[PDB]
Amino acid sequence: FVNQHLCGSHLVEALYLVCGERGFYTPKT
Amino acid sequence: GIVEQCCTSICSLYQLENYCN
Repeated sequence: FVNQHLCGSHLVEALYLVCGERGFYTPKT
Repeated sequence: GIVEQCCTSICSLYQLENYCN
């Protein structure tokens, strides 16, 4: 996989796209 | 929590699946 972990911008982009532009982009740690 | 969780527990598919929000 790309397995480089995901934070802020990447994290949100990442799931958004796969299953996130359903709730996503405001991830409070 | 959950976000740092993705930022450190290799955040991939399964993550997304169990994260979908």
